[PDB]
Amino acid sequence: MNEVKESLRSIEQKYKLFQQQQFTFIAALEHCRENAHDKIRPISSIEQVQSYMEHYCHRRILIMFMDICSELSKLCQHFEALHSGTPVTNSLLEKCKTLVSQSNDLSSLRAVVNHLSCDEARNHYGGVVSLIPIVLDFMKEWIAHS
Amino acid sequence: MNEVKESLRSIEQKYKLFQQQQFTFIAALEHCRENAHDKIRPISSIEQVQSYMEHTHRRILIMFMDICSELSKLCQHFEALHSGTPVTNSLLEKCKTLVSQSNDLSSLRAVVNHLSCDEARNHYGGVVSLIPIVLDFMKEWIAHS
Amino acid sequence: MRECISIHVGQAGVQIGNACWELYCLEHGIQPDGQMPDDSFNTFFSETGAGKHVPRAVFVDLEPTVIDEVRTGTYRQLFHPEQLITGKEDAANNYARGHYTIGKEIIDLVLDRIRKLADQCTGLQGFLVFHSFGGGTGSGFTSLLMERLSVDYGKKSKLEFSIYPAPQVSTAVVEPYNSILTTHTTLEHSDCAFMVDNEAIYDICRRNLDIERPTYTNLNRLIGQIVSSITASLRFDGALNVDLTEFQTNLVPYPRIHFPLATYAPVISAEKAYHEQLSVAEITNACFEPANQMVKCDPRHGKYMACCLLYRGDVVPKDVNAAIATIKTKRTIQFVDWCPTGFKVGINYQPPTVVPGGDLAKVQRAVCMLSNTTAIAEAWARLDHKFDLMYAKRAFVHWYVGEGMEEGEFSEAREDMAALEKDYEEVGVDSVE
Amino acid sequence: MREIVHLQAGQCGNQIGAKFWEVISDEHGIDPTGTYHGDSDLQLERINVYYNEATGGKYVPRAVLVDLEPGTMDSVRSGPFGQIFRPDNFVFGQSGAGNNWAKGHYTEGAELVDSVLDVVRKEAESCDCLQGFQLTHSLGGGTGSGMGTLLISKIREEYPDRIMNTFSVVPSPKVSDTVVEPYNATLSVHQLVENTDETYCIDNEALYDICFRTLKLTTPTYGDLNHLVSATMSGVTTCLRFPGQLNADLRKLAVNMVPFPRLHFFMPGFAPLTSRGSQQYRALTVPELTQQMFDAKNMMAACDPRHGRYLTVAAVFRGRMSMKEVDEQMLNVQNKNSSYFVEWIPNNVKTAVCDIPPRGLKMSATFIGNSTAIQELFKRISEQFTAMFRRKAFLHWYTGEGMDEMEFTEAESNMNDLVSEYQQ
Amino acid sequence: MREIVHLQAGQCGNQIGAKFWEVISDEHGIDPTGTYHGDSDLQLERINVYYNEATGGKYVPRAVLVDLEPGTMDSVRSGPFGQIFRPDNFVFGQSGAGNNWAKGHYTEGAELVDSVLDVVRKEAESCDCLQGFQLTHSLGGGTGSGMGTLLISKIREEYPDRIMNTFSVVPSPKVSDTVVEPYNATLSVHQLVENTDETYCIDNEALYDICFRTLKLTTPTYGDLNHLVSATMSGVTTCLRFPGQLNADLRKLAVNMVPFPRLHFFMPGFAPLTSRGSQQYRALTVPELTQQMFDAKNMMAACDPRHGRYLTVAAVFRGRMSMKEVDEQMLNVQNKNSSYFVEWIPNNVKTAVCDIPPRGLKMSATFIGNSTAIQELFKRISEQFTAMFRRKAFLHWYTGEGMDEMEFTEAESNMNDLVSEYQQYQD
Repeated sequence: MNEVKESLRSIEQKYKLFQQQQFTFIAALEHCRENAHDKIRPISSIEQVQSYMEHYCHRRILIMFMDICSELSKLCQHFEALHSGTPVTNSLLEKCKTLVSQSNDLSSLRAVVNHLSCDEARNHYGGVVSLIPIVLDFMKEWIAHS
Repeated sequence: MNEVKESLRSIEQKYKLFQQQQFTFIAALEHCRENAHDKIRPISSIEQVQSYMEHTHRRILIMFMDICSELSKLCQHFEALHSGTPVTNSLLEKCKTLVSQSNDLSSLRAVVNHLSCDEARNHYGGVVSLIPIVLDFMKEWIAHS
Repeated sequence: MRECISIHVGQAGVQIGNACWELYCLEHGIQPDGQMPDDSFNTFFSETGAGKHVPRAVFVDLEPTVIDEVRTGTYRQLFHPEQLITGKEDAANNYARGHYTIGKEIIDLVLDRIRKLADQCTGLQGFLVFHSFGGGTGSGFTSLLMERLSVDYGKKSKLEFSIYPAPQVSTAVVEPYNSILTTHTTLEHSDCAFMVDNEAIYDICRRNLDIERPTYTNLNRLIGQIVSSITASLRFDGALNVDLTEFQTNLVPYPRIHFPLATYAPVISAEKAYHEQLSVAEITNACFEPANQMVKCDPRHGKYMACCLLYRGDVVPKDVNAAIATIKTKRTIQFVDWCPTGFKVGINYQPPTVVPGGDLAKVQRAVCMLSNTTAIAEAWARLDHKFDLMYAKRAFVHWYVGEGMEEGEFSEAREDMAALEKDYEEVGVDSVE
Repeated sequence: MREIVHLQAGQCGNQIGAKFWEVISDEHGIDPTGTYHGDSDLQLERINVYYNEATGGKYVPRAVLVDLEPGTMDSVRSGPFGQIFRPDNFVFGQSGAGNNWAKGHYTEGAELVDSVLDVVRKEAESCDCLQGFQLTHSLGGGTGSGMGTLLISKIREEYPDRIMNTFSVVPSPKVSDTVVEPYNATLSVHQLVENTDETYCIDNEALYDICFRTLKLTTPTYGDLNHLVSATMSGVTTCLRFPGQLNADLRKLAVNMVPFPRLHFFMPGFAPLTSRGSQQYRALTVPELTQQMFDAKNMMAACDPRHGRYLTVAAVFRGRMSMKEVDEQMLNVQNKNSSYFVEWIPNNVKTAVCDIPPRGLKMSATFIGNSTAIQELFKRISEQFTAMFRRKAFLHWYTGEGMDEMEFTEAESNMNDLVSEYQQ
Repeated sequence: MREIVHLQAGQCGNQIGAKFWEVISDEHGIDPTGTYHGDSDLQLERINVYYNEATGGKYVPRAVLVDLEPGTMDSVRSGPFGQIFRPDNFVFGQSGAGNNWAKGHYTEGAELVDSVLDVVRKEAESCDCLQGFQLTHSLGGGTGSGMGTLLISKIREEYPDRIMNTFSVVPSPKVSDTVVEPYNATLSVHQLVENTDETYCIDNEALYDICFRTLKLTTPTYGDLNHLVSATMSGVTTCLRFPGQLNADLRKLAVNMVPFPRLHFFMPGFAPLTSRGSQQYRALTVPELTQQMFDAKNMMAACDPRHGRYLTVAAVFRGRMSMKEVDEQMLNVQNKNSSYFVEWIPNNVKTAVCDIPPRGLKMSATFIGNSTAIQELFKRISEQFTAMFRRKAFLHWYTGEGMDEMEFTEAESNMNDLVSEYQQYQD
């Protein structure tokens, strides 16, 4: 229990530093979409952000997003190892695991969104910017139930 | 599991390079059929493509044969990974049948849109459809496994 | 219908108007992303078919770092994403450069968005320009905008909220210049421009409000609950309503004398309210002490020439007119003699809303006493003296005359304010026959 | 968004500018590689004012290093951050000027002017919206006083709009490390005053003084003595790259501060300066700033503010903070020292606040203060110049170029005029 | 489908073209055995343009080697990609050039020219639809201009209306490596200007300098100094065989850059030139690629382009981009360098693009420029000629070979006329 709270607080501190650079993250994604010729579709997955970073990239802020998603995914594994859980904690953990899955569709996900234009929030980045804060809330709720 | 995914990705990369040369593959087959005096029948098997190749065009025919050989080896690697389920075993048997040297491809249709209606119906629609269909069944097999 | 547009120009506009929309969106059931989980909102909202409302706003300035955190805040999603107008290079507290060199590259697209917003909704009646006299982009850039909206839109009313430099608290040194260079344009092309300083907001946050160490967040919030109260009956029902077109015919005696104050008198801390009830007869007595007047001038040296009493909440109209007649008997509040009627009230059915996480207390009563006075006569004449001793040897003129504009406009200021100071003594005298 | 271009010229100006790019980068997070490995997102969104983006996710500073000898720069390659510079920026000569204003402005400056101004144009017009030109030099030796005077003679003509921010490490009052440095200094200011926009003045004796009295260090090294002047010049720019409640540009601090066109020489300062023992004995709030910043122990020039009157005072605060303390304290210091300030200026002091402090520090400040106490510096420099000039001593080189006798009487004539107008 | 014809004569032009066929093979993916091993099929649709198809899957070139010495030819069979070349092209004699134009052209020039032109005629009718000429000559050599201006002059009573490209390594009048070279030089321009169409002026002096600074090499040798002109001309002959977004041909170029009959002279160029030390620090994008091409120290002149305005400019891009990048980045350079483009062209630059990058890069380009600055090269060769000539030196040799002192009089007389027109329109 103490270790997973310390891990969550460490991820929250990294996420605060990432959130201060949200405009640089959006500019990084837009330049990668330009180089990919992929301006038509929303950014729908963590895997798409990774593909942009590897082939079309800004790289530092994309790495910071990927590192936070990796640490959230590892923290889900640590929650599973702590206890067999309850219907509530298991439902929260499964939501976290689904959201931090590489290929999960984020296109409809909305929490960070208020810093986007209505077009960017609806059609481009509203999903991906909403991922981390929503997963952090479910992990806090999971701890509070556990 | 990781090894067979890496093998499949390697075959997909070779197939992408082959697909860019599809017109050269068709021209290679047509010239071989002319030399064989075999313009009447569809190209119906991998063995017929091999016979044409043996008896730039040669390079693209070798690339087709190499991809079919690697797909056949990848079927053997799938069989060795687990005893499977009715679904994975049905997918694997379809792959093994399609990459068998003498299997009839004449009716096989996925690459077909780059052919004229005559070429797609009567000549090459089978052989050009082989690789992409087998790759789909192998992806589906991995996704079930 | 009953509508107006809000223009936030300058940093003293876009920061003050940053804090007004959170109350405004929490004035109603609109969750602040843009949607709503009742035709009141449409005065300051242009509703779309999707359910999203659009705030009536435009944000024009020459600095990029002040508009950008709104574009990265939580109100990038409530707002339509390209009236957040943003320049590149700065006027930076120079009057001649936000008006004649750098602001002129962005003007023609501002008025385009003005025409775009005005021609969607039919019943325009006023404008809410948020600015100040304290900088360059809030002062000189606006001094062209107030003469665009007047000659081109005819006789539409237009209202401003501009802060005023205090005699002791002023951040910039050139602030004696760009105030008096702004006022050559104000009297001829406006109807009202209310006054406040920054110092007297702090004292009410110390004395009547308990919470010490005031940032700009709590200081903005006090003007946020005042411009809500001017527009309180446009969007809501009332026992006695006030619109906005009549404010220009009964608060304004003379063709130059249109500079009144405001007094949100029930301002009270959460525990200070628990040891003193807020009944209406002691509500209206909180307007008239010199401690709660929002400008640092003494009301006991001047004559009032009008008043207004905008109430809200659980106000029966029987306590108000009884409490009207008691203040007439007093001698410490004196009126000029060519206004025997004096007064004006408005009552409404809605309680004022305190901001959650905020520093006021929940009530069911309020007063916003907007009135004019003779007391601003001395506040004008002191800043003519600060203008004089800097122009006595032409101190900061090399950031102005080098921008291609004559010294002679500094001479027209002394033609302006001296000819606009004798009026407070000419027609501010006794009854002469 | 509004980029300013940074130069270092001459070994005095090169060395103090050599330290900037390690401190400014750790105010943003750029590693010794050149990559970004920060923690927060706000420390990239205005990165382009000192940077050019490059492929691969690497940034690069915009230092245009210029000298006349190859000895100075080969240490700068070998320094800690010598691998994050664009190698075409290092431009240098082969034959030494050697502490001469004649060589730095006429002899060896007439040849390598064009191979450097082309690199000036190659960085200037290729970036979007320029805002300034930070040049680090002094009046001490012959290169950095002679080559920087020749360099800015064109920068104000092909680029006559932008703000020229020249810097100066003015010679020490007691002695300095040259024997002809009055000639190196009074020739520099002959063309500085009419042509630049605003100049900083740095004193090198007061570099040493404020590390022993206030920081109590036993080993004052030039690696540490430039770390303090890097903290001030990175402060005037802390609102271009960070937000705040009331933010300050460079010109916004120039149009307010400068009263008259020809009087643009400043005096830096810096509030949190705590000894290694006194760390645990000092509180961090605003009354520990206005006393520690406004005192003569913290100013950086050979002036006597008790003998003079401040024209204007600037004070850029930093850290998220509550600013009635900034208002009401600097009301009081205005109202206490009524004879320390001039009287025809009604209100004197300009406040500015940031929101992100120096790394690991709770809060800080930065002082830039105009004074009418620096005329005796220009009196004593132009007095000891006239001690050397009266017997025509050390005219062995300047006569040899063919420069007339009329050249060196004009710099003394116009340094009578400036010191007659600080009295004004 | 538009096949094209390559020849060479001289020392350098017989070896620069021996660096061409290495470059085009790697663009196409051709092994030293003649077997094709390229990756993409988008090139194989147009493999016929330069290479002749050969039976069995091999592919064969069509260039013609002709010179009077065996040695420089025998270097090519010693070369890396000199093994795919066709064996009956190698027509080699026995005699010595002596760096003499008198023996490359008039004395010995009657014999082997009739024996090599009919092998061109044995390849001209063989192709489907012919396009043009690549004769690769040193200007003013013994086998350089002795066989250069002769060979294409006798063509023109067969092909009057056909395009022609030549890679003329210009003498660069600062210093020269032959004492008789201005005598060899001014007779080339005597017979070309009424006949020649597009010459590529190649300075070795400029390419000694740009391999020194904008490449920063340590030992630039002729095995790589020929490369930077070898890869330049492949961009011109790429839009013939590769699809693009606004594609181009060589006759599309000739309408664009020959306003008067006399003014048709070119400066080549290649866009992404950056040293190995500062590649990772740099980002390869369009608004910085455009700055390399238009640097005045980048194009291959031994002259400054400040005095010389530009008639008409062409630039062939490669790789995938957008075009209002290029359409604006055209329009910008007229606005600021308005005294560097003449007023009497409405659209001063032809802009052409393509779709496929070179190997090892994501995108590239190629600069092709035409000036009013080359007349300082054209005056000074005559200036180092007329200093050698007014003293009546070296006349009895050419008189013994047939060439009088009468012939040398019209050369400066016509270059009085030709070099006037770069100067006349400076107002």
